Amino acid sequence: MLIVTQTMKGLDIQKVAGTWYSLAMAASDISLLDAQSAPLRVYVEELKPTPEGDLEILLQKWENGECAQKKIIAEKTKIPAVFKIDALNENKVLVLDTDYKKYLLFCMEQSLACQCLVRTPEVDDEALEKFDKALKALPMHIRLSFNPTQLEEQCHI
Amino acid sequence: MLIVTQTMKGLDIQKVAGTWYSLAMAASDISLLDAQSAPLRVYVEELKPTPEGDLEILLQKWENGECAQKKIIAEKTKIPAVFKIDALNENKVLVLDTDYKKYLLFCMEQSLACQCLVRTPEVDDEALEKFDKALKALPMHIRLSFNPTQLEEQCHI
Ligand SMILES: CCCCCCCCCCCCCC(=O)O
Ligand SMILES: CCCCCCCCCCCCCC(=O)O
Repeated sequence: MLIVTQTMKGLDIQKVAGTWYSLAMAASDISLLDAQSAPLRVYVEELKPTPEGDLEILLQKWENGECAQKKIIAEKTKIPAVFKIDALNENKVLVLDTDYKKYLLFCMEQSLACQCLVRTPEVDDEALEKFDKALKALPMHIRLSFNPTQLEEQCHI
Repeated sequence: MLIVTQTMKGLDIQKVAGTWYSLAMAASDISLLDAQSAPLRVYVEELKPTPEGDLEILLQKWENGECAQKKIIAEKTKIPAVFKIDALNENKVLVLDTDYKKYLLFCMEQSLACQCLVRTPEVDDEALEKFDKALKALPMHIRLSFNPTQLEEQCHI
């Protein structure tokens, strides 16, 4: 009834600063990655760590039948690869793996939704392959993979 | 720029008669398996071949913000594992593989959506494994896998 996955030790949050694109997503419940109504079908556009180690997130979200940019803050906690968001719901963010150059893997809160981010709007097989491997104990009932044209669009088409 | 997949030769359509559940789905475009607005996010409930070899399909579909049962007819063609549907759009149906007992794999029409059907609302690893294998040249940007509770519900939750 249990399941485990590698995570980040030695995460220098300051190094994740910049522009990013959500290249893949997966969740354990199909509804979470719902195009209209699911608050985890979000497209990360920029990450902004603060001097003390909080994290400003710029993301897009379908809302009022349109793609919309939210500015969101995520507070640090005692674990540097885990953060928190008290918006409509209470949301924990967990970074699993990153080389800071190419890919960043993270998950969000019994139903998890995970993303593979990249710094350029191209597919990268390494990133995906590490996404697939990092997830493969988690049973993911939905998986989404975007193409390079979608990476540069309003909520990925 | 090209891609190919095994299909059915020797398909006795009469043997696919009965109750079925859509256990998995995949498509090459993410939007096709859209919960609200995508006419391929359909849940097959019963197949009814006619004496001559047409195919009556009972499926569910989200519509007017609610799960709804459609009765749909699919005409045979010169290829017995390929059928046609002229509804709102023009839709070709292609059966890839079936043992008639356990699993039935089919695809529907540059964007394809494919399903793995089963006769009982349980997961079957064989069926999924043959689904995964039958698809794995097709590049599928979305993949959905349902659990046994969803198999017996209104549009799978
Ligand atoms: C390390 C990258 C982390 C990016 C996390 C952003 C995901 C949070 C978006 C959803 C939170 C708000 C949900 C809500 O209150 O409606
Ligand atoms: C062998 C099993 C085949 C089941 C095929 C049923 C899928 C067709 C449903 C979508 C067709 C209607 C689309 C539309 O006109 O809006």
